[PDB]
Parts: sequence; C-alpha cells; structure tokens
Amino acid sequence: SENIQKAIKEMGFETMTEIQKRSIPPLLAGRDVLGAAKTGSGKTLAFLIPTIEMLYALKFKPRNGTGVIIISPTRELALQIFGVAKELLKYHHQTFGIVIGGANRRAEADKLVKGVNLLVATPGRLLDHLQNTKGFVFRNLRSLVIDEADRILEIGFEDEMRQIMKILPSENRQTLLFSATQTTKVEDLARISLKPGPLYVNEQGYVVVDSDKRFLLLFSFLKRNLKKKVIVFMSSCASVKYMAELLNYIDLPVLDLHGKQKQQRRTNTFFEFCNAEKGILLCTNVAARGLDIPAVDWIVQYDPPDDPRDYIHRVGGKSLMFLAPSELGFLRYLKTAKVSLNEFEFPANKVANVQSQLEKLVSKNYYLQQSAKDGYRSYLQAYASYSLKSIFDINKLDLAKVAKSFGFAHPPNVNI
Amino acid sequence: ELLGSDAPLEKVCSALLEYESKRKSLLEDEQDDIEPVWLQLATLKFIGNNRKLIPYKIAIKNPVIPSSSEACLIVKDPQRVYKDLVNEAGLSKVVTRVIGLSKLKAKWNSYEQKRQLRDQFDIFLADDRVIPMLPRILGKTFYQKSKVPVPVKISKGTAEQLKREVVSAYGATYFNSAPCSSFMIKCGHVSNTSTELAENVESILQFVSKHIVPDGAKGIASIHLKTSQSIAIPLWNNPNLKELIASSR
Amino acid sequence: LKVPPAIAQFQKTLDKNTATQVFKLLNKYRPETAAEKKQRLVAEAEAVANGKVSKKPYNVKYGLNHVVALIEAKKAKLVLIASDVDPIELVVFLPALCKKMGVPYAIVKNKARLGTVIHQKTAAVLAVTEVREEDKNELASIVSAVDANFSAKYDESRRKWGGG
Repeated sequence: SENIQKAIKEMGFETMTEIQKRSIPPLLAGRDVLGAAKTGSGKTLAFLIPTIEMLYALKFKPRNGTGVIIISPTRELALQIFGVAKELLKYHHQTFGIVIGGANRRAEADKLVKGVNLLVATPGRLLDHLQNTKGFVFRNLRSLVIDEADRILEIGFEDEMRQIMKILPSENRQTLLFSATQTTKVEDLARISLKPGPLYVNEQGYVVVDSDKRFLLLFSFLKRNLKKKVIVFMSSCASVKYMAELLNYIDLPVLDLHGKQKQQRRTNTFFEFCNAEKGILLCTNVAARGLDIPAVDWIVQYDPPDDPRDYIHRVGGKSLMFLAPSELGFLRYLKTAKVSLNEFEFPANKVANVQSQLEKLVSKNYYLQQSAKDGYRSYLQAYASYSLKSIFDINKLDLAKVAKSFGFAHPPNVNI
Repeated sequence: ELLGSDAPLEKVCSALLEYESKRKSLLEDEQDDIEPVWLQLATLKFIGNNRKLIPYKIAIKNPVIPSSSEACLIVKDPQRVYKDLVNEAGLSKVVTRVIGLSKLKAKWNSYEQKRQLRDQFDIFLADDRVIPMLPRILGKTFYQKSKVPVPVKISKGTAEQLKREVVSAYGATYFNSAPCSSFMIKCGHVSNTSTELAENVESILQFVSKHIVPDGAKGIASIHLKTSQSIAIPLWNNPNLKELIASSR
Repeated sequence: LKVPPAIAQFQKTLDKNTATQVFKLLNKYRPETAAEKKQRLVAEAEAVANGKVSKKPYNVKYGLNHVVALIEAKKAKLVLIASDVDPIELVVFLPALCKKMGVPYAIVKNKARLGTVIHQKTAAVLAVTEVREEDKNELASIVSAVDANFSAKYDESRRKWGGG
C-alpha cells in the first residue's frame, strides 16, 4: 500500500537488499519461509514489510488481538526491532507493542488486554503472558516470526519455545525462522514449528578498571584522544543515549547512533562520522552489527559484548576493553579462543576526579536524571541476559559501584 | 654581553641538548610532558627581604606552559560578568573555570577540597586585585606544590585584554622569589631547540638583572644550566666575584 | 520498671556539646516564616502586576510522614529524633529504619527545640536532606560527630532492656 511506501521512504530506504530477494516476494503470498542470513543483512525489513502488509490486508483492529508475534533472543535486539516496526507503522492504525524480560509485567498486561496487533516478544516473557495474563487475545494469530533461532537455542529457551508452539494455534498461521547457522536443534525446531515444505533461503586490548571508575577512566581517555577517531561500543541503546547526552553536557561533544530512534538519522550520523577525519561516535553492539567499520584509530568496548563468539571474529586501529575485576574470567575464555592480548595500565592520578560534580549535575537536571535511571536499568537488565552467566554474573557485580559510574550517589531502585 | 661583557651562550645550551639525550637510560594515559630546563642562578648577596608569594611575570617568546594545559581564572565578585567575558573572548577551551573570590573562599574550605581544585588545573591565574588574598584561602596546599596563582590584570574587563593577558600569561616563565642567594628559573623543556632555549636564557637574564637583582648583572656570582637529573653545567662564572664580595663586605 | 530495648534507646540522647553544634547548622536552614513567605510572594506579585528564574530553596525537612518518606528514599543525610514524643510508638521505629537505610541519626532532647527551628510549637523529627556547598564540611563534621558521640557510644547499651 501507499502507506507502507510513504513510511519506507521516510527512513531513506531505496532499492532492496540481497537476502530480501528470496524472502520478501514469496512471503507476501502467505507461504512459510525458512530464512537463513548472516548478521547485518537487513532481515528486520525482511519479515516486517510483508507482515505489515498482511495486517493491512486483513484490516486487523485491537479488538481482534495479536496477529503477528515476533520473537527475539535479547532485550536489545527486540527493542531495536520494535523501534524499526514503529517507524514502518508511522502512517498506520494497527497497534504495536513489545514485551521483554525484566520489564514492568503489570504494565505489559494492561497494554496486552487493550490489543496489540504487532507484538515483539522474548521467549521468557511471552510464555509467562501466554499462560497467566488474562484478556490477552491471541486466538486470531496469523503470523509467527523467529529471528536468530540459533541464538535462542543456545541461550536455553528450548523448553520455553516448545510450549509456545503447543499453546499458539498452528492452523492457517504463517510461520518464519531465521538462523545464521543451521544446527541439529535449529533443524529440529523448524520441523516441529514451520509448516511442511518451506521455501528455504540462503590482537586485543583491555583495561582492568573498577565499576565506580569506569566512566571516569573513559572520560579522561576521551579527553586525551580528542585528536583521533574514537568509536565506543555499549550494551544498550538507552546507555548510548544517556552517555551521549551526559558527555555533551560536560563540554565533550560526541555523536551517537541513537538520534531520536529514527533510522534515517542513524545512517546520516554514521555517514557524517565516516566522512569526518576526526570525531567520536557511540553505538551499541546490535546497531553496529553487520555495519562497515571505517578507519578508526580507537575502538572501545565500554560494556562487555553479549555475543563473544561474534565479537572475537568482528575484531579480526587499536582495541580497548573496559573489563571489571569481577569479569576477569573473560580473560581465560580469550586463551581458549587463541587470541593475542595485552594489558593496559593507567595511573590513578591522571583520572579525572569529577565524580562529585557529575552527581550534582545529574541530580539538578530532570532529563539527565531520567536518562541516567533508564541507562542504569537497561544496562543491568542487559547484564542479567548475558549468555556467559559464569563469567558475567550479575550477582557478583557490585551495584553500588555501578551506579556511581552513572552519576548516582546511591543505587536507584530498578528491578532485575 | 650584559652580564660580563661576554656571551658564552649557544655552545653550552646546544651541547646540553645532546648531554641529556645521551642519558636516555606499556601504560595507557600518555602526555607530551617533557623534562624542564632549570636555569640555576647564584647571587653574591641575598635578593629577598621576605617570602614574596607572587610569581615574576618574566615575558618570554618561547612559552614554557603548553597551550594544552588547562587554566583556572580567579576574579572578584560577581563571577557571572567575568564568566560572560571569558566566553565571549573564545577562551572556553583555555579558561575552563572562573571562580569568584567569595565562592573560592567558601565553597573550597577543606584541605582535600583545596587539593582537588589544585589537581583539576595545570595553571592558576588570578586578578591582580584579588592576588593578596590567595596567601590565605588557598594555603600551603597551593604554594608548595608548584601552584602559584598568576597576577593577571583584568581590571577594565574587556575581551581583547583577556585574550592578550592570557596569551601573555601562557607565553611567559615564572619564578617565586624566596630569601636566599640561589634559585632556579624554568627556561623551557627538551622540546624547545637550542636556539630558542638560548633566547629564553638571555631574556630571563635581562629581566633578572633588571627587576630582581638590585645591583644588576654585576652582582651575579655564578650561573649554571641543569635539568631534573642532569649535572649543573656552569654557564658562566664571574671573573671578579671573589674580590667583589671582599670589597663589598 | 523494665522497658524494652526499642523504648530504652530514647533515654540515651545526644550530648549537650554535639547537640548545640547540630542546632548551629539547623538554624542556618530554618524554613521561612509565614510573614517572610508572604513578603517574598507579594514582592514577586508587584513584579507581575506592573511588568517583569531562581534557584532551588534550602531548608530543613520536617514532618513525620515527610521525613520517613525521605529516609526510605535515602534522601536524608541526618535525622534528628525527638526524645519525648507523647505516644512513643510514633518514632519508636525511626532508629531502626535509619539503621536499615544507612541514615546517620541522633536522638536529641526537647522536641520543643526541634519545633523552634521550624517556627512551630513542636516537631517530632527533623531531617537535613541536602545543604549548600558552603556547609558541606560543617554537615560532614556533624555526621562524623554523631557517629562517634551517638552511634559509637551507646550502641551496645541500646540493645539492653532499660529500667528496673
């Protein structure tokens, strides 16, 4: 429809990528597709445009309930997809929503009973709502989308995914599956979920810094390297938004791949950063997943990555890792991966002692305090959803020190 | 020529560059700090009646303070007017913080607070009318850890004067007068080459013989060139120092 | 008679010297009187009636519901509990709530003295939440004194049944 096109051209998207060649046309006919693409291929548009067409085709309304369920393994990936679906449904009337782990479950129940046509869910939270939440209308389910199926299986949601398929209706329902790698578990899940006869588609540096000094070391490092190119990887978009806002508030102009959750602005910001010889850009791992890394003097891993296997291949100018002492177990995993590494040493004298002033600035401003809480809460929730539970254990993490890095005198009250 | 009717410069200063270079023998935070050049001066008679807690604005053409060093400006009340003037002069990247005298006296009272403020900047500049107060308020935590506020005259309060004064303040070496017969003056670092170092030495010597030594260069006993750990190579010796002291006393 | 430890703790109050120093800081942060508030508001009224943006005010926090909510929010730096509240169960939990929230607290004498700071006849509890930058060291020294003269002192005595 024209509303789809008017929304698409708003994002500045022209032509159409290679993976969508064997997915978008056949999927528009309502046939099950077994997609398989690498990272950054643009699958977000692949399983959203045809499904949004099908919402418009059936004239779905909130009284009808959920029609499309999209499953993502992590909070950040689900939130990124939800942000894209919001952009695609800009000129629509079909309600959209997201349910994720660690979020306000009571608030999600109030939103689900009202009627969310396009639901982006996580395997852990969706099973909780599908079994307990009352008034959640999903008998009219028509499309099911699974993204990064292998990631879901490795996380440990095999049991949760099995109950989802047994609970959700299977008749006259389109189903999808996307996986970078095809394993035995991925194939087994496809056989029990996808319809028969589908259309198949086909050197490291680290700094051992405590949590309370994580930002102070980062800020001092960026002041020193103001005459270079810096790109920093974070664990969340909310963490990206807050640090970018805070750094601009302390006379350290930076750029972020967040903007206003506008896809066109992120591409514009990245294009400007690549063109500029000097500058600093902040982004999360998922936003930079599959993108083209320009000639950058420094790459900084401010927060530990949620996909260590993908990160160790992406790295292969200089690499930096902000590793907490409680996360020193990641060093042993690096040896098992057979990657050379060196330890960076910094003097405590040179670190900026602006923590007292940082807390005063955050407490005085409403929007800085609001952003700081959102960044702190999202960082903790992303931490609790890490694949490496043994290495990045949230319980071992000191919450008092962490909140100090965000500009908090005391740890704010965030749940999980 | 002024000091002893002779100019034994250039050769000694150029040789000192190779002398320290021969004595050369992973970390994250790095800086362009270089070992300072210490110009030792000995005077036949004491040059200070009492401890003077102000630096000497020895104008120089090769600055010893790099432009990357942060600056802190201390002004009289109100601080808002001078804060606006600093911003309008384009000195935001240089003069990072402007502190009114009343605010400096009150909001920085603890020794730890004074030390934190001291370590937050590389050079301190103060209004000439508020310089006599800084002996108090700032205390020993400032005047002993090589942090002596600079008496910058901003009385009329205009942008062009601020730019000229700061540039003059940055492009100058300073020395705190103390009651003794020997002292050291910062002439530069290894980054400055031999000819620029020689120019700094002669300019300092002219200033020292003018407004520091009461009897001029004739009262200079000896002078040597030194670094942090180098030998004090004798730049020049007075041919008549021994008899001058005997006759004077 | 024999009294429980939660009521016995109110007989061990802050010493005269520390209490006198505490009220020197409190008297800098008294709330403005009903008259001073009216004068400030009418002054801004004339600037509006004829023709024409401030800082956050600074004062000591008072009120039992208000202060308990500030302790639970960890917003209070110093909590001063009256020693003679007529129903004792009004403040009998405050030392325990302040211990749980890590709030430096003291039991001071003469609830009337607390009320005088706030221009009231009587106050059950006063709380200093956040003071000006000039008084950061004065409040910090008081909190250290309350730690030694009230928390380090007694403590073992507050867990014993008093009286008898």
